[PDB]
Amino acid sequence: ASLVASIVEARKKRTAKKNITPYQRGIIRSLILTLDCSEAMLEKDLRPNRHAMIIQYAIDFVHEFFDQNPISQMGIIIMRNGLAQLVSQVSGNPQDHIDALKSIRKQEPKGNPSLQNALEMARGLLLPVPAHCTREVLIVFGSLSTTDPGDIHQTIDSLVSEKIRVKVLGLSAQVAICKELCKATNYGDESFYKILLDETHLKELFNEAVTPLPVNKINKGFTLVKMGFPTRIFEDTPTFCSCHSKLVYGGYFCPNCHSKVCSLPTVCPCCDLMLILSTHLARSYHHLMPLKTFAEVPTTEKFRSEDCFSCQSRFPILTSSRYRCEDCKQEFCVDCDVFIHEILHNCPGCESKPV
Amino acid sequence: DSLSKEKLLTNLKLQQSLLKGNKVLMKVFQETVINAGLPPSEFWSTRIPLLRAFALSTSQKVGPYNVLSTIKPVNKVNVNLSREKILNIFENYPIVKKAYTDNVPKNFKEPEFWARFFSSKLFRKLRGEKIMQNDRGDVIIDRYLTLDQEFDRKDDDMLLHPVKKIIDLDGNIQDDPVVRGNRPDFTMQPGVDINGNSDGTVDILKGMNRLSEKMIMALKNEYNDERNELKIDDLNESYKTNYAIIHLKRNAHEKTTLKVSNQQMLQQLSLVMDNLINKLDLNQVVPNNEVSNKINKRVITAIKINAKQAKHNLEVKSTLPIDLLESCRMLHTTCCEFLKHFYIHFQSGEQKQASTVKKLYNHLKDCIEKLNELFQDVLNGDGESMSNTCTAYLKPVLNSITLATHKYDEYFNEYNN
Amino acid sequence: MKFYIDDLPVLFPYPKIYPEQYNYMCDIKKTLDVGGNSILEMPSGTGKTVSLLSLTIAYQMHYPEHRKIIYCSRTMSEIEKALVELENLMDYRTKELGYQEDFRGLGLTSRKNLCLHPEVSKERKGTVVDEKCRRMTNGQAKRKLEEDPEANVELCEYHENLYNIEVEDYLPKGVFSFEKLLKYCEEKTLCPYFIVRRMISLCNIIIYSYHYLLDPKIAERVSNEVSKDSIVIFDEAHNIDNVCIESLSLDLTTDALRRATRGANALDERISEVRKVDSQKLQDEYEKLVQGLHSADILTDQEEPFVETPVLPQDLLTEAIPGNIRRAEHFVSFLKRLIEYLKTRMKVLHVISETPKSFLQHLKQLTFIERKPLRFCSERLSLLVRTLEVTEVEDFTALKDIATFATLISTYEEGFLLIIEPYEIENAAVPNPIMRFTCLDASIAIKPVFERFSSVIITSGTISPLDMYPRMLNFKTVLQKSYAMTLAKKSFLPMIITKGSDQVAISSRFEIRNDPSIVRNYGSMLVEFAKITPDGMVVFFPSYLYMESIVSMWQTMGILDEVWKHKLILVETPDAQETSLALETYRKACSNGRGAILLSVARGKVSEGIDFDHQYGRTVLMIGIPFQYTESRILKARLEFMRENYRIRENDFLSFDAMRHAAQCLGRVLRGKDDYGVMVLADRRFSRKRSQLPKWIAQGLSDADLNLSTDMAISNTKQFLRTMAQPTDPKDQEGVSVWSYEDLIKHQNSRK
Ligand code: SF4
Ligand SMILES: [Zn+2]
Ligand SMILES: [Zn+2]
Ligand SMILES: [Zn+2]
Ligand SMILES: [Zn+2]
Repeated sequence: ASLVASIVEARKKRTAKKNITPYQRGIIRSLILTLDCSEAMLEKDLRPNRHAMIIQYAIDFVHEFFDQNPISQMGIIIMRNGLAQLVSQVSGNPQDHIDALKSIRKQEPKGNPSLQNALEMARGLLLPVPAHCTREVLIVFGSLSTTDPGDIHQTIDSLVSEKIRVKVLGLSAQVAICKELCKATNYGDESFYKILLDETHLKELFNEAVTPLPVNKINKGFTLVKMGFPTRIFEDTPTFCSCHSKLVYGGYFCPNCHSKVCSLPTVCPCCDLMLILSTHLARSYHHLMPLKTFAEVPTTEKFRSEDCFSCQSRFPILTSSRYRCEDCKQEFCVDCDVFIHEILHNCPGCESKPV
Repeated sequence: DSLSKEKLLTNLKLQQSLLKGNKVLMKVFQETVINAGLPPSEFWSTRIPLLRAFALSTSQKVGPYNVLSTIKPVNKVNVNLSREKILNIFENYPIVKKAYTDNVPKNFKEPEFWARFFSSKLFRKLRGEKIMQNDRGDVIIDRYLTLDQEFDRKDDDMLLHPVKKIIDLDGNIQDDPVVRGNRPDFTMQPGVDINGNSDGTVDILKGMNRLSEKMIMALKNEYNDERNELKIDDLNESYKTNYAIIHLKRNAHEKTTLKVSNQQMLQQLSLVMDNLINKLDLNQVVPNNEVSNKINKRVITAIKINAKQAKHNLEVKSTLPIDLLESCRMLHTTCCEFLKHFYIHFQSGEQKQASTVKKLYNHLKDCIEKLNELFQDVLNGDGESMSNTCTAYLKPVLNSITLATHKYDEYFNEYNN
Repeated sequence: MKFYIDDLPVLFPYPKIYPEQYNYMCDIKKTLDVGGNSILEMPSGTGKTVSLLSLTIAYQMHYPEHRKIIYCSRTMSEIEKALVELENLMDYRTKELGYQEDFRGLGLTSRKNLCLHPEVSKERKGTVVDEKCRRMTNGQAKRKLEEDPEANVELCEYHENLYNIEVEDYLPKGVFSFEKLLKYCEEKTLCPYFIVRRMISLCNIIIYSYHYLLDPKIAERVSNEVSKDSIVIFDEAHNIDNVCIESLSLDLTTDALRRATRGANALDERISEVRKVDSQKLQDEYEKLVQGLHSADILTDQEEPFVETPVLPQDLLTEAIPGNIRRAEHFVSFLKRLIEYLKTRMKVLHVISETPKSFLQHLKQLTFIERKPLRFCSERLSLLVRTLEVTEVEDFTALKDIATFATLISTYEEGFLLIIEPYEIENAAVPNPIMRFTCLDASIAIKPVFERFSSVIITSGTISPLDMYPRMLNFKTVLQKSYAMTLAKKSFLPMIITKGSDQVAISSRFEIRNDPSIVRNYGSMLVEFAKITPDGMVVFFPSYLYMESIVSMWQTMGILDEVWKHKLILVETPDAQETSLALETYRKACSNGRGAILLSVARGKVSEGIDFDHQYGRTVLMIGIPFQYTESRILKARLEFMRENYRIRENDFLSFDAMRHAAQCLGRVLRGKDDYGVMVLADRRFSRKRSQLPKWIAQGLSDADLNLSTDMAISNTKQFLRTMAQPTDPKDQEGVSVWSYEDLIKHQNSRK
């Protein structure tokens, strides 16, 4: 009954994932990572520490977000001891955020939260943000209480007026205020306020939260952006960079002012334009067209092939692990189907199928 | 509020404080504003988000909390006196603020002062402790007891207001107030002695309650509907993701600035199958060591240039003296600041900024002459051997400077002439 | 959703419905078609009232009898919530029909809740509000002002506008909420008290309290204009025996006799003044008593009797006033020597429990005071106050108690006992003595409801079991059963904690209540729920003095001071104004998410109608068995009383009544099929009370949960909050707990 339980849990997951839709999602993103050094995250119920696995899983999320969404920029606000602090603003450089993260790892967490203070200066950080740059904040919380200098509801209505969507990730259980926050922040939706059960589910929440979020018709931002690629020149001399003024052997040229920069994807510092490559736009076409799930055929029918169409391995008999792409009508194994849906972004059976 | 770009430019004392905090921003400020003569208004106009970040850092305060419940005295008790805790107590309790404001400068000093404040009856009374009449306290602070009681009645008066109807239990108790039944037991009356005087647990409950409404009014500061809250969405339609889908149309245009036949490919396929089924020879593939020699010549021609590049595949070590090195660094940095302001000027697209473009172009011409006389000075003081390094190093920024001059001249002849 | 039951078009404002509500409506329809009585125990996590309202409105509009429907409720808050529910229903049905149908149905409350005159309303006591409203709106004020415009006994503008306009033109047709009608009557300067006193015959349905049903002073006044053949429905009247007893049980103080002497002396001095101005009014009163005219005969309908009816209207006398008290001076001297008898019977030394017959026999033995003048004294005093025009009745208001007691004891002798004790306050510096009256049968006041209405329909939430209620009330139902919910998965979590995490047995008995080791255990539990409470948590105890004692020593030793950092705390204040403001602060605290902790009595004001849901209803503690205090003579007499009559066991009843109070308190968590919580119970003796528990409550209770401790209780609450910290598939409850209309049709076809 182990395979039957695995099949019915995969059915429940498939019922959750039936809504495969090509929604327009948040691409030009601006992120704030609210963190807390409070005394609640000192508890050794988590091994070695709540704050420990916060530090390492935050480093992993920083890497995953800079990979999956390179063109976006993400900031870090730390809550500690009655007043929140800023250690990293929004940047295309992960290195500064990683260095701040390991500085927080070196230091001790202690304090008590002021979520209104964190939201207020997060509001000020997102104040000079363009309209196409979507404003999103991620929230972690290890407690059940927060004292705040003033009322939270004016802050709530003001941030709703600032057109923001926010996910909140609590430690213990659901809190009614954070549920209301995700409700009013996310147009009545309360799927944005989720609580973990263990570290495996916690990491799964991180891997979900790297992904972009679909955007509504009513908050329409249909416009154009003035984009331009830089040109890499493998130069023969140590040469000054525009930003840090240090002598670099090779690098890029600006498409307009011909200045060089250390890294991509970054704006120009001089003529002030976003300079990316085809990789960064190429990173999210599998968001732009998704990959619909593949028809796991039953063992009752006769099959076109009794071995895998892709990895070329023979199919088993009690259950039929022959998973058929509806866009290609070729059955694949469970291993190849899971790997293609998690990594690959084209069906080779659909490459075989002529159109 | 004071959140506009005008107000951020107006806060000159905040600009002074942040400038005094930073160091390279000071050095940039003297070189631009003091040495070159840059007006402050457009010095800080390129730094408005940084000004805003500093303004938010300075302009924030913390949540109120009960100082008394948290702080314990721990035999003279040791105290970790924090001025932040002192002001926490002050704007927590204006009675304590008023007791402070007439005692330090007039009656007694600060340490004897806070010694009396820890000694006082009102200390342990307003603290989470019922006041004991055995305690001597501080007789000077005992004059503040009826003043704080007046404050209690005044705060109760301003706090008292008509109550929301559905929540109000006074409507329940006044629904039939003419009931003459029997009173409840000793259980339901409050804790009193044999003389009828209470223990005061209702009084301390009133005090902690009044602390909670002070928190409510601190939230409720300067800084119909029943139908919706009685409506139930449990048996209603869930929220629909009204997100727009995207569809693609794809037609890539080809680039802007001989054909074999089916018979030809069939006969070559026939020939190559004939050769394949005919024979494969192992040692025929070895080149003749002269065509292989030209292969080696081409390979080593690639290797020489590519490994010469790979010889040059904190910054690099420099033969410049540190004074000249820093002087060319800061002149490069301020000329970059000029050119970014020039892109602000040119990309503005306004006739209003014409005199600004003119005067700044004069400043850039002065920067050009500064660079030329700089290169002349390094030439005559060093025999050009590293002044070549200085000129080649500062070459791309002056190249973009010349690009800006040529753009200004060409556009000037386009619109004027 | 408009569907069909067997003969009636039935509408529902929601696209979905629950089978328990559906079958409950079906059994209600069966009871309506058969006539008579029924007792049904509903599952308190089911939305009931909107289904009730839909069925009653449909029944009234379609059934050609069109019988009036009498809702019978407890609290004005419950009345207002029912008004909101019905207004939602009629808005839905108006939108469905495309038009509003003609209907009126409203609530009922006091002048203190209804005096829109801003000056008369400002008095704190509703007795004073009613007295001043009498003094300037009673029609005597109007006659004085009409006779002399200089006679400055004014009239309420809100009162006079109701005679400027017509009674049917008081409101447009429809249903008005209380705030809505208050806004209307403020706009048009109208008195809603006299409006709703004139709407009793005019509304199609009615909802009000139980006091205006039971107490005869306010019972027959409502009961005149209502139809004989109306539909009667109750709500949560499991504690109606207490209300019936307290409507007919009275005590006496030394203050009462002192105030009686002072009022009698000032009344006789005013009688001397009245006889020296004009004896014509008193002679007219005396000859009208010769003829035998009563208070209703002499007084008009607007003016009301001064001594309102202590006995049932079925127990009133119709003959003439006797000649012993027919003269005003003779009646006053008779009352003075009655006060002399009450004073000389007041000064007893020990506890006496005598019959009304024994009191009347000793009365006739010592003095010459008789039963028929003691019945007629209330009418005689009311007529004397009306004739004498003694409007400053501040000294005179105490004699209402004496006339009330005299007419009560001279009408009632069986099912009642007169208790005489030397300790008004047992724990006092001096023994004030007391005479006590006891109502022993609660069926007496609901008897005229039974013989007045056939369709008397009875329901409550946690009434378990059913059989002792036709014992305590001399009635029977044609059918009765109970209902438990067919919920998808369990979301209320009941367990019985008989021991702390230290495995120490726990109880709240009135002797061992001050046991500091068990107290330290209790606060270890308090600490562990204070650390984990997300939104809200409530603890009850059997007795408020014991609450104040334990919380006093708790604050003394500082565990309250250290748990201050987690949430807030509120306790049931003696003033319900401060309690209302406390509830407002708790509502705002759960709104902003700080949250607070609540303390109130199982027999307290919070325990009788206050609702808590989805952050307010999250978990509720009961510590020990909520017993009534044991050494109450009224309690022991009632215990003996119901055993000799209906063979009701004493300790079994006491346990059952404590479980009734506990279940009523613990039913304030769950509203629909969406709320959740953990139900935590703290006593050793709770384990043998599954039979006394309601069916659905004990259904979620496990036999392994009958004996649990604090550690695995803490564990099970943690796995609970992880369980419903996650979403659920709708298809798991799409047709088994929640139904569509098509699911209802499919179940109908499955049954047939
Ligand atoms: S008529 Fe109504 S508003 Fe006027 S005094 Fe009487 S109760 Fe108050
Ligand atoms: Zn650089
Ligand atoms: Zn550029
Ligand atoms: Zn495969
Ligand atoms: Zn495919």
